[PDB]
Amino acid sequence: MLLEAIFHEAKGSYAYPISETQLRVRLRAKKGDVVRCEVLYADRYASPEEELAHALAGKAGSDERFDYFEALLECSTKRVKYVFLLTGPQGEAVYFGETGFSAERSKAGVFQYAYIHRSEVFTTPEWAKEAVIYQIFPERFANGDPSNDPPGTEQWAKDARPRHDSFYGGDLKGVIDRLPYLEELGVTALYFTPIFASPSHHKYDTADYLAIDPQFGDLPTFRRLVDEAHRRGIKIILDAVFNHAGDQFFAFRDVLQKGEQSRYKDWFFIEDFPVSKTSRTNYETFAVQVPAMPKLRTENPEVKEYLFDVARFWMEQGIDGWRLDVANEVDHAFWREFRRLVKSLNPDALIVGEIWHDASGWLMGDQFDSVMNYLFRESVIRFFATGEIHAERFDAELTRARMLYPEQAAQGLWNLLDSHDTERFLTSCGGNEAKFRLAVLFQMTYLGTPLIYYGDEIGMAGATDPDCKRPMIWEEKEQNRGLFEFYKELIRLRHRLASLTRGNVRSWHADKQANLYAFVRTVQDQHVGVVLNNRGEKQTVLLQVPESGGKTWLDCLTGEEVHGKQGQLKLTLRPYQGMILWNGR
Amino acid sequence: MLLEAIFHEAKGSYAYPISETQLRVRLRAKKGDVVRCEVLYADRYASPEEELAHALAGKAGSDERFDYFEALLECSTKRVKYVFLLTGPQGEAVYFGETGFSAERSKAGVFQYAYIHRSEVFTTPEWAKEAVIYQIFPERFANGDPSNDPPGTEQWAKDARPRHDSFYGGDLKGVIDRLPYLEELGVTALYFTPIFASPSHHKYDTADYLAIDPQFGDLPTFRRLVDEAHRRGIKIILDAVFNHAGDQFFAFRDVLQKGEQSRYKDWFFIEDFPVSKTSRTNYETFAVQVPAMPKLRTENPEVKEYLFDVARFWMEQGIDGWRLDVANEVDHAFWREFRRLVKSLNPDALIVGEIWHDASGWLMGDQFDSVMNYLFRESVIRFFATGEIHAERFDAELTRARMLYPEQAAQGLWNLLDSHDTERFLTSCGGNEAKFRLAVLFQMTYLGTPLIYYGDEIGMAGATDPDCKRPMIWEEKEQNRGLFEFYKELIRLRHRLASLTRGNVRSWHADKQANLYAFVRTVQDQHVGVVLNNRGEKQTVLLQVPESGGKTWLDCLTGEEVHGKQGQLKLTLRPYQGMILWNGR
Ligand SMILES: [Ca+2]
Ligand SMILES: [Ca+2]
Repeated sequence: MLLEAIFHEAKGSYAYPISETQLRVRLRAKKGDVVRCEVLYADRYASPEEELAHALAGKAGSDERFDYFEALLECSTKRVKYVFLLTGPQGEAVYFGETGFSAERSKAGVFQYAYIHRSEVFTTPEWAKEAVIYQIFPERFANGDPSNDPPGTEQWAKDARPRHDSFYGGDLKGVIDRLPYLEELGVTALYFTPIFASPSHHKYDTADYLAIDPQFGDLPTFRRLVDEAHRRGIKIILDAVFNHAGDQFFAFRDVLQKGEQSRYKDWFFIEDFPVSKTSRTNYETFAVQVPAMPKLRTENPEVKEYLFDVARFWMEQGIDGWRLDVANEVDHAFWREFRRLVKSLNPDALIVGEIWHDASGWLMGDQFDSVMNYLFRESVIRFFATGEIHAERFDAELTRARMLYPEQAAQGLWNLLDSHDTERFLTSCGGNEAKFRLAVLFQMTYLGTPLIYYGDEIGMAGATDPDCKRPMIWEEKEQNRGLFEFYKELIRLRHRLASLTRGNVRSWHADKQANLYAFVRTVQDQHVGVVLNNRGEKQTVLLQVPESGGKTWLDCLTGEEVHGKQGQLKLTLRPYQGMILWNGR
Repeated sequence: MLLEAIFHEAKGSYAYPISETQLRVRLRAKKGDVVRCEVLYADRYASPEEELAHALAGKAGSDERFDYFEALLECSTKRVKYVFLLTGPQGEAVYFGETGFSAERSKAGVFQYAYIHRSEVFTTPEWAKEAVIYQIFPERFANGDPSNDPPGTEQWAKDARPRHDSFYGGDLKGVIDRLPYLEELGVTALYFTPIFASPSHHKYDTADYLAIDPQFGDLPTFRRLVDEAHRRGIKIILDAVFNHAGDQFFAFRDVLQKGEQSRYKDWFFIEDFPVSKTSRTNYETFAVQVPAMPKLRTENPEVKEYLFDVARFWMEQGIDGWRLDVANEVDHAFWREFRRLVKSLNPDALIVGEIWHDASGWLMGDQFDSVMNYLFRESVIRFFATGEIHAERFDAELTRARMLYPEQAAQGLWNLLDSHDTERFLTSCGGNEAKFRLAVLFQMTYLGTPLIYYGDEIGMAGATDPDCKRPMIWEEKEQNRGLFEFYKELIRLRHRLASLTRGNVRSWHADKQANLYAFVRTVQDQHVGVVLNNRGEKQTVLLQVPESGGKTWLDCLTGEEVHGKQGQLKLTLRPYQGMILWNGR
């Protein structure tokens, strides 16, 4: 077979513990190029003469080019060596080891997992596992306190069309006054973009990390929100921008004054002195030449201790987690220590970085708990919105990413359909609710934490930034209640069905022609099949269904009881209709 | 080409900064599949309408199945986003990026390397970059103080055939007296095995990590050795065990004598009581059924602190490095923190662990500086000793292991030929000095830190443990001064030719027939073509040498002056003769 395509590494996303005594091993190989992959393992210090323990690695799923096999090494010694046995199509065999490939087991070698220390087991907040985050763009959510509105605030209307310099008054107070709504919907957590003291409209150039920006509120009001939120079963998540600071930050303001005389010169990245200039800057900033944003030297202990203090403060205020802004741009050590600090104060405080590329490095279990799933979104966009890729590609894209990181991460990844940095998904769907809906039914049933962008629940609309930041629609006569209900129910099902939150995924059906995709969520003896007919015509399809997994499901959405007849299950989906079948166990 | 063979990642040994503004990148492929590999890159925040820089990745080498390309990226902004351009035999142009492979650059996405932090540039001590260690098993090296000689010691004779529990009285005072010997040899640091107070013949079950064993010496005696060695250009590298303790350790005692009533019960891995018995373990130990070695719970903040205290002390005595056994069976967080500590007391403290399998997760730069290059020994122990493998294979086994880690790690790897655990290399050669020499020659010109086992520099032969620990031959008469002066001259050269210590490695010639392997060490403009003639015959091979690298070389071993013609170099080598050609630059 093709051995230069087979891959595995006794670490990272291919080898990791799930329990102190259980190791997860994965193997990659060319699609179809392999048919049977078994794992022969035994304690590292065991006699070579002894018999190795066998382990079967099922095909966890495949993508555009690879097949993925996954097993589960049961280890009592907490230490284990293991070699693969790969059987191909024609029936040929080969051993895969650290040493290399060989027909003989000996010359194959053997991979090794040093030791499984409980402290290196990827562990995340249990609640986070089954939760629904809701992104709040404060400025445009709800204006509850007029007295704190910035000068020149445009009236709050539905037919308003926002501009980079527009303002509507959105503030914390408002968030509270609306909690009942947020609760009704079922969100269990709120994600707040930057709400710290800042002079700009974007508030990404922090001025005071220890104070809530005026237009939004104050410590008293925040504490209140937190509590009023907490009692209503909603958690708070604050956006931390530790990478760069604002050109007003006390520490940076001094540098701009005392120059090299300030005990803060090495808190930032400066070169040619003195420190100032028009549109030119001798100090490093966020992105390319952004004066109002001096990169913070998170490597310097001082610069670390401050940020950490900032964490402590707000930690005490009662928040439930952090959303790292531009995290991949800050030394890993900072992050490693940040987690530790955050976790000692609150073991359930979630930590979510924002990287726009293979986040594997921060997702080993010692840094962040998860990252925004830009990939999930892209796949979503091109499959339900633009129709650029067909169900087969959609399956591959989805499958490739799942394998990218350890399950622990995989399962926590924040799946958004959009953001303040992108156009509304409805708009992406060219105004077609049907598509929109199906997309939601998928986000709401797929692997990974659901993130709803404020508005989308009642069908708001809008082009790219800042058109995606229109003010929240509050008039019932002007809201999409039918949608709101659709969400409510999906959100509920996600709580009633455990498979959907704590279950794995495995592709069920894919048709590039019919353009229909289906996956299954499995946990213990349960089971939940999701069928999606991504088309504008009525279609019927036959899906493989062995009695071992049951022969009668229930469309949790319509109540229709579908019955299976000899491994097959006939299904007739309406345009852009989605089915959520529950086996019963 | 087989795209499922190509592999790369923006981390580990495939993406790492050699400096704060330079990112080394490595690409893997099927041997032969790729012919040309170029890297297109620009700042992470660069504009798409902007131009892309270029970097020609040259075939850094090639093992049994893969081809490895390498390219150094110059990033001033410290933010790089790149994409590969591969080209196969048929000139097919395919780009490789984070998204995947495509004949369209854009459609191929692009790899990204977040940010280059100076604190994350694998940094090792300068002195270690060109040192030559000398393993000392204090028991059988020099007995300078008989006042410590344990009752039952034997006679120091050339014919002494040690036994599994023999005694020779060797101690530290002997290491001091005999220093003029080492200095002469040319060594630059000594590596001792466990020398901490312990009740055993191997002392791997430490009793007091705070004092020398009674039979070896004491604090005063130790210091004296340190200062004396230091004023001779020799450094001290102690071997400490932090994975487990001895059964007599002050803490474990309390436990084996106060069940769960022990204020140290969480300092070990205990399942139940009674605490112990012969042939019974109620606690975890190194390997299986080894009561003497009770694993330490390095995860415990207290157990960690103590070990650190042990470090601190011995580091204040003036040591310069640590050699850690079973380093892989102790959590990362420990090592990360241990490195940070040590480095704060002495920026030039070397930290080397012992891992008998891929050690990448420990050689990222935040933990160990290097490991014992066991891959090297095996490849050497078969090419010059037994002859199980031919030159081609050799070349491969090297080129492979080499690529395991980043360049800063591969470069400090301790290349041993034998050790206190194996048989002496001469004995692996069946007493054949001819072969041995070449080996030494290679081991002394190849990439990585040369480690010399006590005695092997004068011929000292011997079978596997405990026959590898024969009493050091001190009677000049009964010594192979011929080898001694051979070793010495080699050391001198490696200290004169930058390339040999701080240079990269690339194969020059590898012929399965003649069985002649020749490699080249390089730095800036210097070159050291080393040619190895591994055959009992006087073979003559041709070497490809473009007039760019030079036209005239010099064999530093003999002084002969060879010349290249029209990009061709004819050399006549003798049976097992080593040549070290310097391009005179
Ligand atoms: Ca307001
Ligand atoms: Ca003695």
